[PDB]
Amino acid sequence: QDCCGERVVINISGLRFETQLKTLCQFPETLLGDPKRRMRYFDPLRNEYFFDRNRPSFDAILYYYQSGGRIRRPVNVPIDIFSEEIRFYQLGEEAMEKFREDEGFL
Amino acid sequence: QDCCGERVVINISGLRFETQLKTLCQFPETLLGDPKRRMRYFDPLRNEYFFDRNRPSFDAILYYYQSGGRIRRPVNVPIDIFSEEIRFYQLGEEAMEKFREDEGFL
Amino acid sequence: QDCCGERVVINISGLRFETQLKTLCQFPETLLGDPKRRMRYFDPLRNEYFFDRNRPSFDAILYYYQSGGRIRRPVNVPIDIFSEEIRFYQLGEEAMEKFREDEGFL
Amino acid sequence: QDCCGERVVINISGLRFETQLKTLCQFPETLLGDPKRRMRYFDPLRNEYFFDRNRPSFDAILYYYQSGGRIRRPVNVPIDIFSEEIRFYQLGEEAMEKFREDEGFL
Amino acid sequence: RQLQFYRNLGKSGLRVSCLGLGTWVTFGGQITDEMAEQLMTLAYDNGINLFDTAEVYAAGKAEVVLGNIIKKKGWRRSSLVITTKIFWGGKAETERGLSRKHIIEGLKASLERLQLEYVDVVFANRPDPNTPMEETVRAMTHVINQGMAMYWGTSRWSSMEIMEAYSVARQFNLTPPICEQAEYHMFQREKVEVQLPELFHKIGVGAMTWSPLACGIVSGKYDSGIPPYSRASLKGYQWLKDKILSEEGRRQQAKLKELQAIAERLGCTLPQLAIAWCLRNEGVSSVLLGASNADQLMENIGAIQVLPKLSSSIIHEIDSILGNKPYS
Amino acid sequence: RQLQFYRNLGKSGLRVSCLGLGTWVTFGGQITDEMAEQLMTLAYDNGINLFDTAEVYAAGKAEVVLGNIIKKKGWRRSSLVITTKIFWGGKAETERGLSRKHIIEGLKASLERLQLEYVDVVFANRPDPNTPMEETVRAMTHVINQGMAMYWGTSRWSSMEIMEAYSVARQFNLTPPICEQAEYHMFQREKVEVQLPELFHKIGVGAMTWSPLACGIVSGKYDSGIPPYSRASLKGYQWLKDKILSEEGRRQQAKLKELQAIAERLGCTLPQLAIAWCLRNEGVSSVLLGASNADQLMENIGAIQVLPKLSSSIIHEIDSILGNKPYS
Amino acid sequence: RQLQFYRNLGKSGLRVSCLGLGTWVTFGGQITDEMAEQLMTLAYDNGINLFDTAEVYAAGKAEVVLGNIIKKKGWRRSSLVITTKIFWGGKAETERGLSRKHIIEGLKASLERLQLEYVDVVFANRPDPNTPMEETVRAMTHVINQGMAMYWGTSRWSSMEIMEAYSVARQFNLTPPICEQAEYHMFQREKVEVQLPELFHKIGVGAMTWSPLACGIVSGKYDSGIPPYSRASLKGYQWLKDKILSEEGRRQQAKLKELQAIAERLGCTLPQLAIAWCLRNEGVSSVLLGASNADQLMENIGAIQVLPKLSSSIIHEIDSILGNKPYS
Amino acid sequence: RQLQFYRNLGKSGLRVSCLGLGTWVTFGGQITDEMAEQLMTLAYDNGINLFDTAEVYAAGKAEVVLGNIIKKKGWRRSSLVITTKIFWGGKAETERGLSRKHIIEGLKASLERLQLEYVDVVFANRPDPNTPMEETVRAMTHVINQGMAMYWGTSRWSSMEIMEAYSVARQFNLTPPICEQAEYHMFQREKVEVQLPELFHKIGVGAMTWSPLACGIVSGKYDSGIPPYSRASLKGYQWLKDKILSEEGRRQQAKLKELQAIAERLGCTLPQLAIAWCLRNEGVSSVLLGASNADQLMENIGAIQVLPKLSSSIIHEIDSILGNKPYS
Ligand SMILES: NC(=O)c1ccc[n+]([C@@H]2O[C@H](COP(=O)([O-])OP(=O)(O)OC[C@H]3O[C@@H](n4cnc5c(N)ncnc54)[C@H](OP(=O)(O)O)[C@@H]3O)[C@@H](O)[C@H]2O)c1
Ligand SMILES: NC(=O)c1ccc[n+]([C@@H]2O[C@H](COP(=O)([O-])OP(=O)(O)OC[C@H]3O[C@@H](n4cnc5c(N)ncnc54)[C@H](OP(=O)(O)O)[C@@H]3O)[C@@H](O)[C@H]2O)c1
Ligand SMILES: NC(=O)c1ccc[n+]([C@@H]2O[C@H](COP(=O)([O-])OP(=O)(O)OC[C@H]3O[C@@H](n4cnc5c(N)ncnc54)[C@H](OP(=O)(O)O)[C@@H]3O)[C@@H](O)[C@H]2O)c1
Ligand SMILES: NC(=O)c1ccc[n+]([C@@H]2O[C@H](COP(=O)([O-])OP(=O)(O)OC[C@H]3O[C@@H](n4cnc5c(N)ncnc54)[C@H](OP(=O)(O)O)[C@@H]3O)[C@@H](O)[C@H]2O)c1
Repeated sequence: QDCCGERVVINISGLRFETQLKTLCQFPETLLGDPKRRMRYFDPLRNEYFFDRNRPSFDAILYYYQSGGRIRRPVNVPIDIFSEEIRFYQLGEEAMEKFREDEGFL
Repeated sequence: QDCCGERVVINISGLRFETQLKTLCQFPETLLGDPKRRMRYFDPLRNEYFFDRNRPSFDAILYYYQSGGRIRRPVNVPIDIFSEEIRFYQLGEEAMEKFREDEGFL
Repeated sequence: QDCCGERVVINISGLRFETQLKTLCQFPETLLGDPKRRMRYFDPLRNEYFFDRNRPSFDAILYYYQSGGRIRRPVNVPIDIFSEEIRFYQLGEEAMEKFREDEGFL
Repeated sequence: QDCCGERVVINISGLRFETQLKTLCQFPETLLGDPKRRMRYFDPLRNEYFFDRNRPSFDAILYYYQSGGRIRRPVNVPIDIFSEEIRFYQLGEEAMEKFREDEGFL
Repeated sequence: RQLQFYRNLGKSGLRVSCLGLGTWVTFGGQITDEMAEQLMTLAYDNGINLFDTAEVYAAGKAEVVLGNIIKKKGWRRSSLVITTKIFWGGKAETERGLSRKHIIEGLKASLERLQLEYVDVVFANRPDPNTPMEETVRAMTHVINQGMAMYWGTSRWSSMEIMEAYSVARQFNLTPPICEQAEYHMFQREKVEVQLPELFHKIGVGAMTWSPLACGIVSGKYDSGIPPYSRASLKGYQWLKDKILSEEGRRQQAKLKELQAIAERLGCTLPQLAIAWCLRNEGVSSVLLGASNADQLMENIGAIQVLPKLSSSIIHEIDSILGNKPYS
Repeated sequence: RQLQFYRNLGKSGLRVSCLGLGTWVTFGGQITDEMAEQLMTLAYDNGINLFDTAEVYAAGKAEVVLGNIIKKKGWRRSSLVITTKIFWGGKAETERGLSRKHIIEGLKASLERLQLEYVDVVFANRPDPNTPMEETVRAMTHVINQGMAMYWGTSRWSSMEIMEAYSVARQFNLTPPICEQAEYHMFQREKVEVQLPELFHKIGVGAMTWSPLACGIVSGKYDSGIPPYSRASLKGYQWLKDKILSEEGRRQQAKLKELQAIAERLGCTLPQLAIAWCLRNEGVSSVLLGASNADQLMENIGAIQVLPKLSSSIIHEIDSILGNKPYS
Repeated sequence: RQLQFYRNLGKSGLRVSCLGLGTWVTFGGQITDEMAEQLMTLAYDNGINLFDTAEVYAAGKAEVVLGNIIKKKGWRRSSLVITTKIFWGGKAETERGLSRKHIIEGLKASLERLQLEYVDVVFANRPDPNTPMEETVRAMTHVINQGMAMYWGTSRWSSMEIMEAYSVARQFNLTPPICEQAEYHMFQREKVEVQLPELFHKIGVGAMTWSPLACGIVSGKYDSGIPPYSRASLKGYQWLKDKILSEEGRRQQAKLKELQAIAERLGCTLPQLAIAWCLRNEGVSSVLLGASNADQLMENIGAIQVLPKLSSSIIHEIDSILGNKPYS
Repeated sequence: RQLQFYRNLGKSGLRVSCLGLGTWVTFGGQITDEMAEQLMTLAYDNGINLFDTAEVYAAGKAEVVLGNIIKKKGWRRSSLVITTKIFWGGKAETERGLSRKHIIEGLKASLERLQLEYVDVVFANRPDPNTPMEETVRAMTHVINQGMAMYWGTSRWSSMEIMEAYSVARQFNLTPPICEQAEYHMFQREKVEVQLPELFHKIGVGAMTWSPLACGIVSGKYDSGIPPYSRASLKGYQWLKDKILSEEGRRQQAKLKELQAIAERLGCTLPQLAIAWCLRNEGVSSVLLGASNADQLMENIGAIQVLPKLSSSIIHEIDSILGNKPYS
């Protein structure tokens, strides 16, 4: 559980993101923070994780990890698409609560 | 018609998109869903399909396939450019009807 | 002056654009449409043209060639930066007139 | 201190930017303009500098160097994130003063 | 327009005649060495430059006699195209498959038996489920870069496996294959006609068909029964005899009598029409033949004269008599 | 289901038996050359094709006698799998490590002593902190591309070093390793059971375990004391004798008596149960054995009959007696 | 400033003299071996290090005599630049073109005839429409990496084909060409002056021109008629005689008389002015000469003294007399 | 802590002693072969494994005598590190520079003179403005991949050229250099101290310094005048004598007298202090020595005892006396 120094490449429909492993293992209860859940998306020929999903949401998903827990919806993406992305990436219940608090109506 | 597991790279003026073949073959009546129509855009030296077309529209075109049929115009792109892109990629008549219903005036 | 079939890669500060040569040679009076003017930006080790310039303007610059002559400023870019880009890429005087007509005040 | 002709690749979480060295050495008092400060971010296996930081701010950070000193916040990025990026990249105090003058309230 | 009329093998720069000679059951087995030398001299004097063998044929004796004839007659190496196939090499566990070890050792043993320095094309004889595709493509690229071969191709693969080999080669900057050997005659029409033209138009992989006479069935000699000194009367070939003597063989013999009437109307023999029917489309580059004596080879070469006489009406009449055209 | 039952080494196309013979203390040292030839003939006649040696074992005399037996008996090279390990090569400073110079020179000297042209797998015997990983992967790719080896693997590396070697190979378009040699018996269970299956499921790296009987401890011969002509009575092995005679060895002997009661209930001997216990999971590809005479090897081969008798209740009873199962 | 004044061949590191000696009609044909040895000794003693031949010239006899002279005189290999050209190799179908098989076999046969280990530059003699460009660039990169050549170039290609070869080489990380051989004299001015400087400024491909005297027309010997023992009087050269005797040749002879008046005013001969006119720009690296006897070669070497006397007024006067300057 | 104390050459896996022996003016020139054998035996018996030569030193006679001594004494090749330098190879135009042709031919001629199969490091002796960097890096990668060398480095290059070579190697997936040879003594301090540590911390390029005694100036023998049988009294060395006899040499002799007083206080000789001063920082990997007889070499080896006695106060006192410390 050191998570030290190794770099991880995440491919979202051809758009590539890079980070360190200690950034991802700050939240071990999520899909990307747990090694047992993300192992079915590994591509051995290219050394990356591949997701066939929506592209403008993963900048906010990665900034949730890089800022220590801040949820901020992009202006282009609607409510239901971003809610489905939060439900897929398994960020928890307090991330949904912060999303509903930041979005007003909740 | 299995369309199983093989990955397809689509190059739109230097911007690269990746998906699976079973995502594209859900709609066999379109340009990308039919093997006879998209075969004239294949590049054998690079193993990709190349289109010399408009770049910010193909995110919405790919999300039409990935969401099961939802049409949503990007905020930056005007009406006539996106209508010409829908006419080129041969999404049908019900996609045009959903576009006119979502855009108001229709 | 055939300009047939050969592909051209243009690199704008690390962001890569691809097109065909017959798209560029529709306007032979510009910087990219004339072989004598663009030859000082060629990189022989990488087979591309390199410009150390502003990145969100070249989508509109490329769509000027791909749409047959339509000028449309991006929403993010201000007036003076886009005017300097039009002056650098040598699109002419009627492109400036269409820009001033589309922008209102002219 | 010639800084002549050599190209520099900067990688911001998988998004790649290229520039010349004489563009960066116009401001020797910053992080990227000084060789002693940026040397701890060099990657020798890939010949680039890597930062695990926020992606939509570095277009404005690079345009600060390319335009000779103009600060312009992107429309998507909030105030505090862009202020933290200006504080990290060590642009000085007059860049903060121009940011507060352009943003109104200062 | 088949033999001494040359065309590219796929989309590569290698040019072959459209008739070749095969080194199956005859060479080292059924016929003698002098008859084999007579057949090779008769094939070479008519412009055929393509000869095909394998390491499993009579445990290497076909390769031994093929290397003896070339060294005896003194032909130049630059005027010949020699191919070999590698899957089965011995009784041990490590002497079969498509791993790196067996590909290198089998090609070295085949080149030692043939008394040659290199072959032109090396084929994988059948697909291997126990090996990754990347190891196979890297081993084929290795033996091409060492100078032991010039090209490589596949045999009895499906379209998904050929496309996977192409995509692995494009991913890791390796060498893609150029050819595929498939079975094609008048009663086996599916794969060559419905699956291979898509691969030829997409990635430029040609076809080199084998068994044009269905081991002698379409030649029309088994109508009365089983004649002596045929392939069905040999030991170890009970399956062909059971295929001929069954109830499907009688319907095949009746259709062969009608096709013999058509070929007699055209002015030729039934094996010439059956060989020239396989070359009527541009997706087939070459046809590999087999022959037991010199009269059979001199008759089989004569399909060149009957190839330009195949109009669309005769092809429609043949498809009406046969009745097994696949649906696109 | 171990010897003369073949399986892939990792996810590669190389197929090995699951029992091999090792060239440690016996060969060139403890036993004579005629006994070594008798052991190799007895192993080869039962279907074992895997033989493993190193350049440090008796300063190359094990490689010399192993190359003498193969050349005397006239076996085919394509039916054997030979491995070597390279870290220690001499007394000078430049004759140890994992640099390019020592890898090339050590593999050339080992191939000259073995009288061979190539080996099948070449192992790095231990990790090197003084060399970059890129130099090691480039030197291994170089000796594979020159034809001196077919595959390469690691030994006594951790998971981070194996993953770093894989990522360097994928970055620079080089060749990744295929295997790892780890120690595994009934009193050493941690690494093979908790760290290696993640690597096998992720990047396809198999395991080839060594010392299944803990240098003779689990065989049950040291209960009374130290018998003559054993490994503990040899010169230079005081550490094994001090391990046996200590207070932990008495508890190990009591647990070995209970396991001997279980193995006597099952109908076999204790070394057969101890060898077949290592092969109960699919992550282990092969087990390397050691033997001093032919009776020990003929007893050790007989674990094939007791491998299918291991149900879940017997495994739970063995884990209850041992009491050292690692926590996942 | 041409011979014993050295310059780079294109933008590569190879330095050549700007006069070379060619191995066409004379060597192995028109002249004897002793005259060929005398010509090569006279060229080598004046500082010429560039010698050019081909595999089609007198069916290899030019390469045989060129390899005999070098081995007889004992010159060092590191002080010579030897080039060969490969398109035509025999009468068979597989012995011509630019495929992988013919490139490897033709270069091996040329090196065997020349008694050498390698050449310096290997040229493709003409373009091939039946082969893909990727196969040609991969075969040229293969023979460079095996040590049979150092560089490669093209001959009689257009600019689109050279740019396609460059882009394929940059795409697949292969080796681009360095040179192009084009025809250039006073009545053939289009390609070298209007198409090649763009390629030289863009991708750094130099030019090595051939036939500076138009097979002896610009030398001024055919004004009265056809003298005996000339190239036009030889068998197999009726086309040159029909070109000389036609109505265009009379206008060429009148313009040659005016140019002879200019060259007599300058203090030299007409072949010296015609050779030195080709080297007046920096885009041409070398000029290949031809000679039948030693007096012709000693006269042709003397253009070095008349090269610095070409001012802009004399060039404008020559362009006014000739009247065929291409428009940019 | 210099000789028989080993350290890595840069960040590579090659380990060298920090004293080496150089094959300049003495070998093949000033001294005999028996004295050269005595010097090499005395260096090898004390743990020095690094020996350095070049192809320009006495036209190859230094390489000839260095290859004779190694073959006579029977030392193992794996315990020695041999380096060569290549820029000047002959009188012709094509026998100098850093093109592909001269690199391959010069390394083959050097290996033929040395009677070896490979060298360890091959150096480029000076930069070449007439060759592109990509051709140089591709030729060095070619001779490493063919087995004629293990590593390569530069000599007398600037930092921009070394960084350009690194970036070209990273762009085209080639091999970067590992070392740089620079001049470094007490009166030449700029480059090693202000330019090379940035390259060592960034891309891991070490330094191997030469001339630690300024061809005998810092040794303190020229205070009275020019003694007989010195390097300044030899023919062809008037420049060193004019440097010694000028007005700067008197100030250098006065500073050498003060440094001799310091070294006599420390308990040693002035050449031992001058050699051990070059090794006080970690950016220098090795120092190459020169010696005319065995007493000089036995004195020069004794700097190992005076290396740990250099505290910061003595270094500050030496910098105060010298007065030429560069500013960072
Ligand atoms: N890729 C693969 O895996 C594969 C597999 C099998 C074969 N092949 C290739 O296929 C090639 C062709 O072999 P094939 O024998 O199957 O082709 P074939 O032409 O269909 O077989 C014809 C057989 O019938 C007989 N025959 C030939 N001409 C005749 C004629 N005018 N009249 C009467 N009988 C005639 C011959 O001997 P009989 O009279 O004694 O019958 C001959 O053996 C082989 O050489 C081999 O290289 C490849
Ligand atoms: N990767 C590495 O670094 C590494 C390190 C070490 C070894 N290895 C490999 O491991 C392989 C196995 O060597 P090993 O000797 O340690 O394995 P082992 O099977 O655990 O050792 C068994 C020892 O006990 C004795 N023995 C064997 N069967 C017996 C039986 N039925 N009854 C009583 N005694 C028996 C034998 O001689 P005695 O009776 O005289 O005791 C034998 O030496 C070696 O060949 C080597 O290749 C690899
Ligand atoms: N890249 C290609 O495909 C290609 C094709 C053709 C040639 N080349 C090269 O071009 C090179 C040059 O060959 P070339 O003969 O055509 O060049 P050339 O110099 O134009 O031919 C001159 C001819 O005229 C005669 N001559 C030479 N000097 C003379 C002088 N002072 N006075 C009177 N006559 C003189 C000579 O013999 P005569 O007096 O008997 O006429 C000579 O054969 C050849 O060696 C070949 O390597 C290349
Ligand atoms: N990279 C390059 O381009 C380059 C260029 C030049 C040299 N090098 C290398 O540098 C290495 C060192 O050569 P170097 O001679 O210049 O080094 P050096 O040690 O500075 O030269 C010392 C000279 O002074 C004399 N000497 C040595 N020890 C002495 C002592 N205790 N007392 C009095 N005199 C002593 C010796 O002969 P004398 O008494 O007769 O003077 C010796 O020739 C050479 O071997 C060569 O490989 C490299």
